[PDB]
This record gives sequence, C-alpha cells and structure tokens, in this order.
Amino acid sequence: TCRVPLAPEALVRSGKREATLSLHPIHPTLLSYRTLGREPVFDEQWITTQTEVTIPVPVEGVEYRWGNHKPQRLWSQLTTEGRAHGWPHEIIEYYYGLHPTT
Amino acid sequence: YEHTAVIPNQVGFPYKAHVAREGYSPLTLQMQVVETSLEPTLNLEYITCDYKTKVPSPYVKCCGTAECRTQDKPEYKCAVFTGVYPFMWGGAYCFCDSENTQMSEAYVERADVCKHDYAAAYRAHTASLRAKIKVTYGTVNQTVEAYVNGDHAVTLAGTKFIFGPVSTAWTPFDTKIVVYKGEVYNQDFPPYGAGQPGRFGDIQSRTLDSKDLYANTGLKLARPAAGNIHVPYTQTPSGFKTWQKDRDSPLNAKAPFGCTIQTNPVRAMNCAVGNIPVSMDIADSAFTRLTDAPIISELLCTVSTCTHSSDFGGVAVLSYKVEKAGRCDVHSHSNVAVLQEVSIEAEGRSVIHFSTASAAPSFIVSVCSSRATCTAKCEPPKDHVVTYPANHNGITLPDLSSTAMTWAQHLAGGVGLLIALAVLILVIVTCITLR
Amino acid sequence: GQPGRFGDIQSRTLDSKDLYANTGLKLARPAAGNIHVPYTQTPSGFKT
Repeated sequence: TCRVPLAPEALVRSGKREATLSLHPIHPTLLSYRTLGREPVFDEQWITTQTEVTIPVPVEGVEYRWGNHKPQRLWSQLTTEGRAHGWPHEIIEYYYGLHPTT
Repeated sequence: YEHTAVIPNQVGFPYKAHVAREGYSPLTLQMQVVETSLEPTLNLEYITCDYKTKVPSPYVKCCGTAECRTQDKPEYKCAVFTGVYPFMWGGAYCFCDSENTQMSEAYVERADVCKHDYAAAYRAHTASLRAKIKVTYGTVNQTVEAYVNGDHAVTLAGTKFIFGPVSTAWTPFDTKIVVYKGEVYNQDFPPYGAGQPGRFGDIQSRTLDSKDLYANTGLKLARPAAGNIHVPYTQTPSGFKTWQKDRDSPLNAKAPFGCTIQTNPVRAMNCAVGNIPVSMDIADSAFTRLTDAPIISELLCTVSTCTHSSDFGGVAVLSYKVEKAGRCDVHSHSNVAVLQEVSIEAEGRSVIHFSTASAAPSFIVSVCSSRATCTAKCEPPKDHVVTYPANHNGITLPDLSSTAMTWAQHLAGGVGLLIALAVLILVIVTCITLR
Repeated sequence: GQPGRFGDIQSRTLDSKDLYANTGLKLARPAAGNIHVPYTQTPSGFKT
C-alpha cells in the first residue's frame, strides 16, 4: 500500500434544470460525469487553476467524481413555474415547462 | 394458493401485491430488490506482455573465417562480417589483419514481470443474471438470493418462489473484450499471428506457461564500428508499453445505465432496466380466518395536504366505526399513487401517507373488505435538485374530472352545441322547398 | 462571506476582540495506532 493526497472539497450550487460547480484545487485534479439514460455524454478534462464548470442534469440522473472520492449521484426534481388552477391562459403554459414538445 | 406478479428492476423501490382468497381476510405482500449482478461466459484466446532481447557475447577468431549454425528459437538471426580489425583494452587483439571475420546473433524472449503483469483477450456469449430480493408480509422479514432463469426454486417457511426468465437478455458488451487489471475495454484485436509491428498484439501466446511464441519486430544486424568491439542492433520499439500511456477512455465511464464494473470475475452490477416476473406458491398457516378479523363499515376518506414531489408528501385521514380491535391491511387499487405502510392499526382515526406525480389524483382505497374513494388537488414544490430518487411510477396524466378539464367539456360541448341549431334550421326549410 | 473567495475573515477597526470566520472546520478520525490530530479545511481566501 501507499498514500494519496485527497484534494479538497467541491461545493455544489443549483439552478433550474442544471447544477453548477465551483472548484478550488491545490495541484492538478480530474473531473468526469455520466448520464444515466441510454446514450451518455461522458465529457471529462483536466483542471489546474480555480474556475467553474457546468453539467446538465435530466430527469433521469447524473453523477460526477472529483479527485480521490467515492462518487456522488444527483437527480432532478419535477418543478414548474406557474400555478395549477385558474384562468386557462395559465394552465396551458403550466404544461409547457413539462412536456414542451407535445 | 398460487399467484403471479411482475416487479420493476430498480434498486431501493417498494412494490406490493395481493391475494384475495375467499372467506378469509386479504393479505398484502411487498417485494423489494437490493442487488442485481450480471455475468457473461468467457473463453481465452491469447495474452500479451512485455519482452526483452538477448545478445550473447559475439565471437571472434582470426585468420580463419567462420560459419554459424541455425537453431530453434523464435526470431533467431545470425550474420557474418568480413574485414574487421578490433582494438581491445590492452593493445591490438590479433594480427591476421586482412582476413578476419566475425559473427553475431541475438534473439527475443519474454521478460521477468509477465507473471504479475499481462493483458489478456477474451470473447463473450449469452449471459445469465442473479438477484437478491427482500420479501415481507405477515409477521416476517426475510431476504433471499435467486437465479433468474426460470428453474430455481427457494424455500421460505412453507412457500415456493420461482421467477420469470427475463424481459430481454441484452448486455453492455459485444463479442470481443480485453481485460487489464480492474477495468475492461472494447477493442477489435488482430486474429493470431498477423500482428504487424508497433501496435497492440505484437507478442502472442496462449495459456501462460511457456514453449510457444510469435514475434515479428523486424530485427536487422548492422556493421560494427571502425575499431571497437560492440554489437550494433536496430529495432522498432516495443508495442505493449506504447499502448498503456496513449490509450483511450475506459468502459467504466461510458457504461449505459449506471452499470458499474469490478472484476476478478467480470460482472456488471445494479444495472437498472426492465421488469422481472415472479410467481408464488403460498402456504396456509400465514392467513387469518375470520375470528380475529374485525368488521369495518361506513368508511370515509378526506385529504389535507399534497405536493408532487419525490417522497411521501401526501397525507390522508380515515374515519370508520369499529366493533373489535385487531389489525387490518391497506391498499390503493390504481397505478397513480402508492401507499407507505403495510398494516393500519385498529380502532379510531388513522392516517396514511402516499405519493403521486400528478396534478389531481383520484383512486379507491380499502382498509379491509369494504371500499372507499378520496380525491385531491395539488401544487408543485420549490426546489430543483434532490439527492434521492423516484418514489412514484412516473405517470403524470390528467383525471376524468379536474378543475383543468372541467373547462374542457364546456368548450367542446359549447362548440358542439352551436352546430346543432345550425343543422336543423337547414332542414326545416329543406322539406318545404319541395312544394 | 461564503468560503474561498474575498472577504472570508472580517473585522472593523483593526485592534481586536471581534471576528467572523466560516471556513468549514470538521474533525476526522485519527489513524490506527498513532497520536496525531487530523484536520480538514478549504484553503485560505486572502492568499488565493
């Protein structure tokens, strides 16, 4: 066996339909992220200086892995923007934040 | 009594089903999976490892020419060079100056670290999978491991479970994989004995003991220097240790469904697709007949609070007149909202939790053999990111009587109406114009 | 001041007695058979 430095913590921040990150590295590290659908997106890249990067996150779930840590899974919750009762101008756009194709 | 059901293959998720026998009280089972392996079948085809050369001590004899002999070993090449005049440490070596000749040979063998470090190829076929299921009911918590091809029974206290074969048996592998130390790749490797120099598969062997090689790295022998003693040597550099720095991204990062790998035997765990069927042979000493079955009537259900959301965020109370204490069983007979607790308590009022991903649900619930309904209207939560998933089916469809589409029948009936005065006022003169 | 960026340690007029500090201290489990004190912290905000 052998010992490993364990780069510091990454704190997360939320936004509607996507979660963003912030990082503070001492000396270089790695990221990666999957998507738990049927076809992933699997981008990954080395970082050296402190920046921020964004992920997407669907209604099926994604997960990242920062450094020498066991991974953290992260889903997304069903949220809208309007009401759910009242004048019919409002009800139609209430669905538009949910199934915006159909 | 025997029964059949289907359960969804996703870790940490409740599902529940009945029997309703006759005469006796009902009985509700719940089924919940905790682990799901997967395992293919393999057969080895070759290996590869790093190699090393040998140049054993070249031969000089002077004023007498040469001849070297052939011998069996992979990639043996001998040569013969005329007109050499060395000059060793002490002085000049020997003096038969014009007619001197010198030979050289070398060969290739495997290194000393192959029996700890190698990278083997394989081949895949049809695969089988096995699960671990926690099943509970009555007065008993139990768990049970099981094969999923439909032949393997298992015994609880008197009962038999046999599981349906599969929905479908695809895999996250194709026919050729290559395994090196804790992660699996997805290559297309050369067949046998056709490895052109430099790339992967430059040294082959079957099962890793000895006696057979294949090696084509292009050895050539060159002319030695003017007045020294060494052996020159030329070679395209090795093929294994030019692969393990400029490689690819592995398969532990592009796996399709969260399907994670670890492999002294190759596996693929917690892989979340589809449905698995189940069938049931139930014993008889796990019911209640009628004696401690309480009689419950005039059931009336209301509601107070809901969200969508992702956990048990709907609460309801129940009202009923009792005659005897005991313990009844609860269920909601539709796919739009699943309950939480498996057995209500006796006399009084009692509450039940549920979850539903829709705007306005309506379903029918039945603590014991009498039935009732209760509906509600709902509103979204103020959040965007949760840490724990999916405690509902995932069906967000409209009801048959909501605030939303009570608007619908008025418009469609309204547009259905104004043609109806138009249709007959056509006809009422259409007769009289045949006067 | 959220940790890491500017304004991580405050004070008014520079003598003493009042601070503000939220850098996320947590205490960890010591090793198997030694004596030390483990320690974990997001690094400082001024000299970054």
